[PDB]
Amino acid sequence: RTMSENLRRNLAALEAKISEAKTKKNMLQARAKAAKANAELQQTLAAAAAAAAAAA
Amino acid sequence: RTMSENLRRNLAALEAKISEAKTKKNMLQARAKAAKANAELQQTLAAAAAAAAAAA
Repeated sequence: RTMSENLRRNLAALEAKISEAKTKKNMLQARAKAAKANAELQQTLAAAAAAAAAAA
Repeated sequence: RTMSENLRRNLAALEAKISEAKTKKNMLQARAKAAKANAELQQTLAAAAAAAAAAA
């Protein structure tokens, strides 16, 4: 019964760090999607506008 | 939120130089139309009047 207290805390501590990893996963996946869009939009707009305007 | 201030200024600065280019476009197109008419009128009138008058 002293081992089952230890196991019940270890089981709760394991799911607590699995739970933490899952929230971190979503925030990291979001930043990567946002950063991919920021780079494409900024570079595409700046390059296309400047090149077309100068040539014309 | 510091990136969205930067993007909101860059978006306003882009449309400001597109706006400037559009006003310049109209003034340049006008001068080219005027210059084409000035040349044709001056040369046509001077040449036709002098040649016909001298021959007659």
